[PDB]
Amino acid sequence: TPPARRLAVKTFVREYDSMVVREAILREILRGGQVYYLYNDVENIQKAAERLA
DNA sequence: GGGTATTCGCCGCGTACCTCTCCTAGCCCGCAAGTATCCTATTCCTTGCAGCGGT
Repeated sequence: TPPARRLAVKTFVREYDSMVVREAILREILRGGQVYYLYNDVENIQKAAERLA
């Protein structure tokens, strides 16, 4: 049930694309919110974060 | 042509009864059963450099 203003989290299952990631992150940033970017690999998480930067 | 000889291939080789063993190889496909990497707890310790009493 509610909490009242919960909104139907939209699900998109896309093949990986740099443009899609950039567009989503910029859309969230321009909104003022925050993005979770789940990588789930501590070995290469530093490289992944550096590349996303 | 043809009468003859020579070869080649097919057909055939008893009855009755008793004991025993053994009747495809291999592939495939799905079950299912047993394994290498990722986070939050745990027990395992061994160094590096500055304070610091003390004289």
